[PDB]
Amino acid sequence: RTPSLPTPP
Amino acid sequence: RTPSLPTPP
Amino acid sequence: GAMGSMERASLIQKAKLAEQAERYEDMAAFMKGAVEKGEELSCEERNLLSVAYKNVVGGQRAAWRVLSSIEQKSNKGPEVREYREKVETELQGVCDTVLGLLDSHLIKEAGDAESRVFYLKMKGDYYRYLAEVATGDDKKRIIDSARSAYQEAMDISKKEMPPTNPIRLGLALNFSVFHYEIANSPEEAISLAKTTFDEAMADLHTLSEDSYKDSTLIMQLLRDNLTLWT
Amino acid sequence: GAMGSMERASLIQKAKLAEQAERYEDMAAFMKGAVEKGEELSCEERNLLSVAYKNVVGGQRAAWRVLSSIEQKSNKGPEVREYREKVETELQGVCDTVLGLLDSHLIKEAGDAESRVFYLKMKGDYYRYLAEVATGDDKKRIIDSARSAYQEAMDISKKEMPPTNPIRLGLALNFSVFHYEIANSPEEAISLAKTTFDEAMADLHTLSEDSYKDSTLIMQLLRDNLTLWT
Ligand SMILES: *Cc1ccc(-n2ccnc2-c2ccc(CC)cc2)cc1Br
Ligand SMILES: *Cc1ccc(-n2ccnc2-c2ccc(CC)cc2)cc1Br
Repeated sequence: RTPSLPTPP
Repeated sequence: RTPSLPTPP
Repeated sequence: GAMGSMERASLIQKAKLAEQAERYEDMAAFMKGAVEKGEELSCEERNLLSVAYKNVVGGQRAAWRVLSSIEQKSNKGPEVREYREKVETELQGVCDTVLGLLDSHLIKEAGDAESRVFYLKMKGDYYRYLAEVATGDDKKRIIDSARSAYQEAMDISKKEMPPTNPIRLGLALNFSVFHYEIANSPEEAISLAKTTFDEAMADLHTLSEDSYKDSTLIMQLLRDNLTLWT
Repeated sequence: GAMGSMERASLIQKAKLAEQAERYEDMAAFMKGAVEKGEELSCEERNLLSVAYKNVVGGQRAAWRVLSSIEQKSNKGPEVREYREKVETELQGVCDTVLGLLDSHLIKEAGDAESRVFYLKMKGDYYRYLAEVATGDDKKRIIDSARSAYQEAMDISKKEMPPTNPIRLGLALNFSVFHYEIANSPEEAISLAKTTFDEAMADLHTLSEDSYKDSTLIMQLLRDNLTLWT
């Protein structure tokens, strides 16, 4: 599936 | 700590 | 709840410890406890809530996809279906818990654009996760629940936040993924990502170095999706 | 137990699915259910049991070490200690569960050298994990429990298994780590690893290609530890 927003840095 | 046995391949 | 006897500050402290220890189920339980104290969450606390549940549901979704793929290839006995259903039910439970926190009473008490958008984005995301596994009479209503939450978040963000705001950008990213992956609307997905990227690019000149870093990180993820989709 | 109504074969099937899905807590619960059916475990099933619990306790140990380090640096309120204690108790519970399966009744029914050594090695390992977090009146007894299990396993393995047998090699590796990390006996650790390595090297000529691969993988881990320790 397309990547959604990851964890913030 | 020193490495012990890992998971088998 | 089990966290009712622990101080709010101690729950927040332990959530941060749980994050360092990569104990995300514990982190989520601590943050649920903190929400249930009834006070609004700060920016940092909202991020802790989000990280905790994203990690928990992330693992569940990854497991669900593995099992669903095995099940699809099987189409042997009922075990694959049963275990996929077990994971699915647990995932649904976590989503319902998050949605319940948002509804009781995080969203209604959220008056500032930053908080309200953050929570409505979360609401869209967790309905999206429910949509990923939905079949039968309510799937359309689940999809529309996600859409509605995202759309309200988008409307507020466009009026109240700069085009480089990380929450605004993250919302756009996730709503575009909703369009592509859930709503069968790839053109809408692409158009949203492109317009978001371009409007952010035009506003970068206003930012400090640290704000620039955050905005450009998310812009690059928009670009990555555009590359994948085109 | 909660798995009492599920067929043994279905528990084994689901343990394999859980492994593919990286759902190790589920995997362990399925394998506990399978053990509690009362029948001996096959080679493959023993390995499933081991993988499941190794992953579960591995996560707990990693979290414990993170928290213990924060606690050490703190020496603020009781929260770090409390949360370290929470993780510690959960770890101890998992170790006690594994030890309980071994004692009721895996070890006593294990007559073949391969099975008996495997289980006694496990018993040493889980007492070792208890030793890692132990303080107060019983720490010496925990350490001796680990030692005793490992020593019985070593005695059987030396009599009944070739020096290249993977279980024999893995036992030696872990017992040497016990010596170095728990028993304050680095010289014994080094001597065990060296003699194990050398006796395995001398027997490699007897092996097929596939057996050679497995034995040499573990020999390289012995060598790696020797390099770290010298
Ligand atoms: C949905 C969302 C959007 C932005 C953030 N966020 C707050 C502060 N920094 C960020 C952020 C998140 C992701 C990335 C890409 C790696 C950069 C910056 C948090 C959330 Br939950
Ligand atoms: C304790 C132990 C020892 C050996 C195995 N094992 C069985 C079959 N192959 C292996 C094995 C395990 C580890 C490695 C190093 C990567 C190689 C081969 C299983 C256990 Br639980």
